[PDB]
Amino acid sequence: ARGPRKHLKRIAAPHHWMLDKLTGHYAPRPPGPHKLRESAPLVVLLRNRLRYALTYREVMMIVMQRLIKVDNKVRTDQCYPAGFMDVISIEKTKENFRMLFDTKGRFVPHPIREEEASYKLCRVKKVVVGPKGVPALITHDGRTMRYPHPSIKAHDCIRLDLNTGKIVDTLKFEAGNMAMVTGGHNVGRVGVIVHRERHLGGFDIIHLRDAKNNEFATRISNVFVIGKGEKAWISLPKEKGIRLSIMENRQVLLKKQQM
Amino acid sequence: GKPNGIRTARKLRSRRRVQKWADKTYKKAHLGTRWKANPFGGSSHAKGIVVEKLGIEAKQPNSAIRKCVRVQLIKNGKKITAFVPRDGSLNYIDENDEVLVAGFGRSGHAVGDPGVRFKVVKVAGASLLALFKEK
Amino acid sequence: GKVHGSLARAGKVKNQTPKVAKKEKKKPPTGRAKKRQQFNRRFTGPNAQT
Amino acid sequence: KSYRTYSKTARSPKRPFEKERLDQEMKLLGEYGLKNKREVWRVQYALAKIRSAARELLTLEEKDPRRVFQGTALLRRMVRLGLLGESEQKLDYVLGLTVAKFLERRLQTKVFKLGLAKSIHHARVLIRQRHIRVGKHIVDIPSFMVRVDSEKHVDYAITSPFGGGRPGRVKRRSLKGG
Amino acid sequence: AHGASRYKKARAKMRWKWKKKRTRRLQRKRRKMRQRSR
RNA sequence: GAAGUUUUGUGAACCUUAACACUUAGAGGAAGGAGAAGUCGUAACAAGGUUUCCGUAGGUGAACCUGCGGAAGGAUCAUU
RNA sequence: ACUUCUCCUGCACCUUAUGAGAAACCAAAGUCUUUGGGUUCUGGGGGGAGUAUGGUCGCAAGGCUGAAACUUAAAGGAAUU
RNA sequence: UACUGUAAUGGACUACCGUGGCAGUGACGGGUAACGGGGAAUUAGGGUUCGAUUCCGGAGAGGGAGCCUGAGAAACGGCUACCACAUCUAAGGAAGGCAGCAGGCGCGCAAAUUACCCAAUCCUGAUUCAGGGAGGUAGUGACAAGAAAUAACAACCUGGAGUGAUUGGAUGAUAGGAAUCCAAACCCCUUUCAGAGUAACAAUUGGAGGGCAAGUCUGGUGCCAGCAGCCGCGGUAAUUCCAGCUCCAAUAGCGUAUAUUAAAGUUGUUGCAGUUAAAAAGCUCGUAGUUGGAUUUCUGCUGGAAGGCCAAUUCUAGCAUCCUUCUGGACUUUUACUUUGAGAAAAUUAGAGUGUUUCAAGCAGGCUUGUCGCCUUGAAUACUCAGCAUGGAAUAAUAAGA
Repeated sequence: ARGPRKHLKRIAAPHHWMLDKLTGHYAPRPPGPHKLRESAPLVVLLRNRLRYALTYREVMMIVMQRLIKVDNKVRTDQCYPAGFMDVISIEKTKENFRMLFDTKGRFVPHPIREEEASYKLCRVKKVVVGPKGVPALITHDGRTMRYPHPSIKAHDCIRLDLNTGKIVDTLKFEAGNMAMVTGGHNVGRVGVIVHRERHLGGFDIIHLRDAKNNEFATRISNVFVIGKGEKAWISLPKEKGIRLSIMENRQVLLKKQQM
Repeated sequence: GKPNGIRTARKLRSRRRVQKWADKTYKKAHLGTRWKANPFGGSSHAKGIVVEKLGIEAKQPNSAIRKCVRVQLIKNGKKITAFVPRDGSLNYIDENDEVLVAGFGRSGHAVGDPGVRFKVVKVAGASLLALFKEK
Repeated sequence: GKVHGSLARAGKVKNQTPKVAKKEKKKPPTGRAKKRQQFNRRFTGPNAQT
Repeated sequence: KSYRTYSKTARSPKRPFEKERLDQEMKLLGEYGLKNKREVWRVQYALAKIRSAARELLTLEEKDPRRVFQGTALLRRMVRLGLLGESEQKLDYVLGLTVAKFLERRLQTKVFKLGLAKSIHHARVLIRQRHIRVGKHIVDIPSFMVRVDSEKHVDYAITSPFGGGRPGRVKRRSLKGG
Repeated sequence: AHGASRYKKARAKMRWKWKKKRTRRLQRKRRKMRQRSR
């Protein structure tokens, strides 16, 4: 009541962080570009994915060196919400991490090449006219690129340059274009787009087809266009967003563990 | 018989809530009279002071004098007669001595050989078994 | 019941009866070792007085 | 307050006193050398988890994707645990299990089966007195239950007199005393 | 209450017709006594 | 821009009356059950010695009795 | 009017059931653990009690609705000797 | 209708104006030993009872009311007032709010230390550094859950493997170190000098007429004392009392009391009963309510894609006269129903994987003289009436009647 809540609790955290039940009563709380449940804070990358830090203390000792950057910019706050399709860049080690969705429905820092780690994609939420009658995009990231093409519509991605501010490569939202899912049940799945239903009132949905010919649906808010009909602007994680079945995921896992 | 048809939820649902009250055990639960009735407050045990030492006789066939105690609950000062279990122990009570009262195990009602629903579990906190045993 | 039943005889037979001590005997086994003995003596009524 | 789950391993039967029941339980104590009737009811309860799992699965359909997944996982346990033999992998066979199958698999018997212990009772005392290496590390507890690849592996602990160590304490008192 | 059994008289009893009348005289009296205290 | 002040609204608190709710005293009256054995009958159970019972009405120490119309749960499944 | 024969609709009756029931008995009390044609009302051990209080109908007598405290291990059904 | 007011919409409020709104499908009022939900207990299925309490909302800071500051409060570890309690006063006055953490009084059947620290987990700040009774560690703790000591083996009478204190030699309970753990102690896990022979380091708690497993035993008592959940024992021989001996049941637990669930097909949708046992309104009309007869493109042959198994089973195009406006949606009366799909927090629950020594648990681990370590490591998945969407030929409502 009475104002914004400064604590978040463990358990009442998101499940896709995979913070454990014991070993803490509270969990780190991420406001930044991204939402609370559609992001992951910079602490649980460093300690609970990348395994650089042990403790919450040690993440302060890393981040206040000014070694961590995101989007070619130094972020000093340890609880910064670093979300979908943000680049992370550490100068020592000289390795870069683009955050994608894993096929199971988790965040994972996908390691990438140095030339690839310049650019990143931003799907545009809407397009809107600012003052002096100038046009302007706005993104899922909460950037606002201005003077686009007239070409560029809602619900489609743009390759940003990052080294400079400006856009470079557009993409369109149509049938036969590659598209990852960012939320809901089918998260972490990439497939070409077959068809979308309108439903003139609320909630457009899209059916789309995995590269092993599995068909599945999501709302348009969740869908995020990568690239053209086959091929893709970005590098993909392990499995490339197929999501193999429950008995298959059993068989591959226990076949691994026997060595 | 019953109404079977798909839209007969009201008649089925209304008939249970009405005719649940025909049970004897349902009324003892769900009426408001449970809280006024009993000397206990819907409770397992209750302390009180022994106003008087009393003797009552079992109904035939059994004949004898059973040795019970009249007590006033501390919370309500309501008089009750509590039976004293085992041989003797009457000497142990002492008028004006606090005694724990427990249910006879029959949910009020009555026990065996008249009109007594309680048993004195402890005297001065010592308890009856320890003394009879002498342990 | 009548209230005026007398309380003089209370503790008759507890006071009447002759006292006698328990005999000292060797202790029984307990737990698993008890269930060993009970197994054997059945399969190679249980209380039969003279 | 604390986030720790917990459960009950056993539960008592509905009838306290039946001469049919008490005789057949007393045989299982006498064969396998058990402390009390809780140790039977533990395994009675542990079977009924596995049995009620198979009872749920077996009603459905052999081509159903729930049964083919959850059945094959359940059959892997019974092969691993050495409870069902590998020649029959049918889910139906799990139903034909008994308490004697579980109680032959625990470490009281598998010591005795091994034969080092000599007698059922002795085998329990050898387990609790810190002998008998199962695999790499020693095991203190009768109700262990062995996973069939591990069964050849049971041997006296490296430490201890049977094993080849200091001879406890009482042999030293005789040896140094003399 | 009693309803249909009302007068079953399975075992030695007062007799229902008489019993109903006896209670009516008790009840009738209750009225005038309760109206007297108004 | 202070103290003080005008008129509004927000409005605690206290009081009068009334109603509703819940405990609680009461001379006397009149129920039910319990005793454990008393006094007076004998009503019912057999055609229980006037068959039993119902509804209603009146009367009498008490069970009960009688009038009118019913029932067999009757003591008759039955005779121009 | 009567005789012989068929049809529905009545009050019943006799005989019998691998139909039912605790049994007495039952063409319904059958087709109900091989349990679902449709629907209205009522009952949950025996008393206390068809009482108390409140309501409502009645000119009254009383009718309809209708409790509790406490009490009790049996009340009750059909056949057998 | 038109102001006003608000962060904005509104009878939210004010002027005039109309006479409406809700209700037998339960309005209005009363009771709750009522905060709601995620959930918990309960061994077929269907259910019944509980949910103050780990998370998410809500409300409150003795009772009500008012208000400042600020992005945000009608805030109480902020202020003003009254009421109810209560502290100091030199008697003029002043200050108080533990339903925060300990602690005490009082109520009760009923509940712990006035302890140590920010090391972990997170939060606030001008912030790498300061602070935190949030939180964590220890003490009390048979509320509870898990594991399992109280012996084992020999040689030396019953003989068809058990007994027999007859001797006999072969691990921790305990007490103190070592290192480890810890913010600092402590416990666990390791290894250590001592450490059991009536293994005195001695297992108890309820029973022994029936239900209920287990003595027509032996003393004392004599309808007494007492037992007895129910039926029943006791009046001078007690298979039930008070003892002793022996045996039974569960066992580091077991008995009792209250509430609750199953048993209860004794609340009955699945699933009871109503001639005589409890119970068919004295009898007809009747509005809701519930339930409602038959009937409207069925059959046949030729493909196509799949398909289990040594052609069946799915789905689908044609042709028997079968739309079209275009290049997927519009029309087919409308829903219910069923199917698939979306979206819906975790914890708990079921459940995949994994030797926490087993186990309750936990979410970890596992390989390996290799060093930018690897398994491009794991932590799956299900579950969550009404609402949104969709394929469909029956069934049932409902509509109609160029």
